[PDB]
Amino acid sequence: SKLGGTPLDIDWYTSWYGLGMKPFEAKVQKDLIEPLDPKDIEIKPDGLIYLPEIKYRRILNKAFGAGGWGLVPRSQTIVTSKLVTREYGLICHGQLISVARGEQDYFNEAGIPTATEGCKSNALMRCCKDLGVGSELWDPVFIKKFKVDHCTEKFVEHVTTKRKKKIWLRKDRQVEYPYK
Amino acid sequence: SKLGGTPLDIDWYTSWYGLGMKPFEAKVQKDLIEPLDPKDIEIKPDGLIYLPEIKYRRILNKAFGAGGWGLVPRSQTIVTSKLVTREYGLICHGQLISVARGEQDYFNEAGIPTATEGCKSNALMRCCKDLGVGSELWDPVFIKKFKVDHCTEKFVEHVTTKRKKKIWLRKDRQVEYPYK
Amino acid sequence: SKLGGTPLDIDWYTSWYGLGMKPFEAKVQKDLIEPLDPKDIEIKPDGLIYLPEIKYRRILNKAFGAGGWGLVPRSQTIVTSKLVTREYGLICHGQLISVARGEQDYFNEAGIPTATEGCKSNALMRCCKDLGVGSELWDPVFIKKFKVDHCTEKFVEHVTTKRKKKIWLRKDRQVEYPYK
Amino acid sequence: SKLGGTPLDIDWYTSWYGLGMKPFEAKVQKDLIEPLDPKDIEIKPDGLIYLPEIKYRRILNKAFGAGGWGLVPRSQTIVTSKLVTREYGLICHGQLISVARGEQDYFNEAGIPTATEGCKSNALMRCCKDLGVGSELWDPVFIKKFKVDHCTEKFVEHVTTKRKKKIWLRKDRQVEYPYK
Amino acid sequence: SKLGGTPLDIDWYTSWYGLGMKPFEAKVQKDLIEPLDPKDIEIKPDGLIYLPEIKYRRILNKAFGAGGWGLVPRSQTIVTSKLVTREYGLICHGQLISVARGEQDYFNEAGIPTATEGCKSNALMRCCKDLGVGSELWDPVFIKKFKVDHCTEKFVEHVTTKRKKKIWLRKDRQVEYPYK
Amino acid sequence: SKLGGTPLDIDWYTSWYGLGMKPFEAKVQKDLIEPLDPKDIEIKPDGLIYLPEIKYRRILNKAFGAGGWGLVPRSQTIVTSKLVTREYGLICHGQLISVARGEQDYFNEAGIPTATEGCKSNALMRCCKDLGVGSELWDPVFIKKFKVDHCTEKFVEHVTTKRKKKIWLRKDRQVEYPYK
Repeated sequence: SKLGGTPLDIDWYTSWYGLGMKPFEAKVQKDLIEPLDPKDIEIKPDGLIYLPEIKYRRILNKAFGAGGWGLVPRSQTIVTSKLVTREYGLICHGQLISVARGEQDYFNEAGIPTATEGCKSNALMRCCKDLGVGSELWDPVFIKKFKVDHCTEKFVEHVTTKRKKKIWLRKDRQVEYPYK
Repeated sequence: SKLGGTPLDIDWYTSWYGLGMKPFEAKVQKDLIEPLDPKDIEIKPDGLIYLPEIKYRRILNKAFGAGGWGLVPRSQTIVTSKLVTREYGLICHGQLISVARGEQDYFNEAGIPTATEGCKSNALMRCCKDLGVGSELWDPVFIKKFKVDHCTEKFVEHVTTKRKKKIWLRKDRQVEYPYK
Repeated sequence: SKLGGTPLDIDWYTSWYGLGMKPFEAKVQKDLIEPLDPKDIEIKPDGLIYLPEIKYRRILNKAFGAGGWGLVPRSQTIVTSKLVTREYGLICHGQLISVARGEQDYFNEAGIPTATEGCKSNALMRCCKDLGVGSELWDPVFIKKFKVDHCTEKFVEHVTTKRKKKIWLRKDRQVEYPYK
Repeated sequence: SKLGGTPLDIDWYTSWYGLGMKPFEAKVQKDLIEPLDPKDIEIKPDGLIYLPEIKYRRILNKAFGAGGWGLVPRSQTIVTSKLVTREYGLICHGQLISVARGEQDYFNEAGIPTATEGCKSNALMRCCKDLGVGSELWDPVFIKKFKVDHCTEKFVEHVTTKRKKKIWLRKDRQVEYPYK
Repeated sequence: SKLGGTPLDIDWYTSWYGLGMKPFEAKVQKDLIEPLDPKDIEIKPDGLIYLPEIKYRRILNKAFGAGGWGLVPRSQTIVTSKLVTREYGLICHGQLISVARGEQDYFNEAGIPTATEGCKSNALMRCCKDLGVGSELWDPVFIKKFKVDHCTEKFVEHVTTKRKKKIWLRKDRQVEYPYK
Repeated sequence: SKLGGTPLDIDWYTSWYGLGMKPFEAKVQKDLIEPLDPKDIEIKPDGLIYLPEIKYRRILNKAFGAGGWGLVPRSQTIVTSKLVTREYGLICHGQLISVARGEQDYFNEAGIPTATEGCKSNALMRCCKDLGVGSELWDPVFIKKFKVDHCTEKFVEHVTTKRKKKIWLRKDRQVEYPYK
């Protein structure tokens, strides 16, 4: 109760069946460790590289196939005063892999469900860390080299309050909202 | 209770049966990842591309067939003061795929049921994200290229209050209500 | 309770049996996706095309047969101060397909039951959206082309208060009540 | 209750099945004791060398394979006023290896879930100590030699409060936040 | 309750299965009694020689193999006002060897979990005393000879309070925190 | 309750299986009665000769082998106000030999677990008395002769309170804490 909020065949809500039971067969493993395409990697303005959730979903569809994987809630959705959090589990081929808790920051009381799926996506991607999907994203050497050959530091002009700020962006990507 | 509102064989309301149990057979998977037709993609005035719900329904009918798929409510309909939200699950071939929560903004107290189906549609489309339906819609590179070869920025005249505003539209699509 | 109103073998009221269990056989699917006849499509004066409920009923009778389909109430009839709403489910071949909520606007306290069947019809048609019945009705490209080759904008004279108004109508259809 | 906080097939939550039952076959053992790459070893500013969690995950994926290993919670997440702690167990090939408790320091009330996965990572790495993953990291002779041939002591200028401080860094690595 | 604190296939928590049932085969016994490397032996400042826990873990991995051994809790973690204690059991090849209680002194209320693994390590090493791992460490003749040919008594200057103190250290090892 | 304290396949906690059932085979018996090395025998300052517990453990490992013997608790740990006591049983080759109660004097409330293993060691050695391990230690003629050819009485100066005391020590062993 440290976080200030209130809830908004196999019982997958609480079951731990198949957790690290047996490894997948060869082509699955080959598709999981497939190197990321550097062209598809995005970077937040604050300077953290990431991968869109649709890329994670496409990788999962290419590896396990549609219907061969899914997400299950594991705990009630706790809505903090400034974020929405929930704990999710990833199931592939009737087998539990990992359970991780996601986050999504919301600034408007109306946009809380818009966050409740954002958090879900975050949970998904973080669970995918167990499978090694986008491992290069968390490699510090990969981050440094990708940050020096594909990302540039540009001094942008914030238009909402007419204040200057220096932010990170891709070489081929322009500046978007809320910035210039 | 953070959101301010009040409720308006297999027990699919709460069951998790088949969630990521087995993948679908080959032609189903081939139809799910079929590339989108660029002619059918629409764009909201605010600058977000999307796909009509009827296209999602047609894709589902082409993939699983009529009667082979459906939506089930998973939680009571919570009606916020400015939107209607509900949590829905997608079931195909007696198998649960995903459960996601939708939104629909309503501006009139009478048009609340008109929202309760809008939210349903939204839930459907968001659940379809697990199957990869319209994955290109969430690809930032696809969004940029489609936004530069098929969408144009036009300075329109709002007629309700006689104020100028610059909005996004398709090249072959005119301006509709509430705008010019 | 956001809406202001008060209630006016298989327990189909609450059961979810057969929801997306198995698809229908070939001729059923062929009849469901049969293209609409453009001659039968009507348009409301406000500019929204639709299909009479009798056409939906005829399509259902041609596809599943008489007695092979029906509607079941799913919730108590809530009567708002300006509309009547109820939630209905569609059952074909002992199988649940979809559950959707309909609307019917009423302007007279006596004509409330006249609305309670209108809403039912609306619910039916909206549920039929899952089967793909009248999918072309929700296709924006179909709406534009049908609105330019079969519908005309005419400046009509309202006779109740002697005021001018410009409304939409079919080329072969005259003006009806409450208009000229 | 000494720590000041409150909770935020095989029942792996409490089961001890397979704990030290049988050893793994030859190639697994060969991959577990594979020497660390000195280029991948990082060092905290305070002077403690460590290995990123993604490296541990990659080693586990190379040894047991994706889906052949996972983590299970063993106790409720206790959130101290300045850190988040939880007890985790490592399961490989349906066999329990070790159960260890992790830590993650948090300085913002919003960033508590950001800690709840950090602690998970820490738990993972500490459990990996049983398998011998990164054993050289805890070898004092390895620490001394790696600290003298690959790490340098540099006098950096803290920019938040304009105070001088001498910290540890890699030869090829620059200074990051919160420092210069 | 003399200590002032409060709790923070085979049921290995309480089972005594295999306790001294049969001896191990020849190569295991040969690896257990393998003489210690004098270069790897460390000495605390107070004058007590010891072996890092990673060395014990490496010896166990070389003898029984990864997954062939593990630790199980045997009693609830009792946290004294100045130390953390817990009782642990060592299991190798599905066989119980010994159960011993460890210690870890903690000086900060936050660093209690940092102690709960220290105690675990201590328990491990003390249990290893049954197998004869590091027997020479407890041999008084070995302690005297190693203390005279490899350890030196040096008069160091404590920097926290500027007080002199004479402490023990290795010939090739410098002085660390909290001392000079 | 005369002592003032409070508790801090085969159920070996209470079972008496194998107690004096059959003798061991020849080489075991030969190794058990092997004469002690006079160089390894130590003497307490008060004038009682003894053998370090590591020597007993080494003898047991040489006789029965690692994993062929162990200790089991037989009663709850009773902690007297000035000592820690517990009753332990020795099991070799799946056979119970003896059950004896040990002691360990403690002078600090924190060092109680440090005593709980000391007592265990004491119990072990006392149980070993049944096997004849270190029988010469309890032989009065052996004690007299070893006390006259290998031990000397020296007048030492206690440094804590600056008081004189005459204590026993080995010829080759110096004076340790708390004495000079």
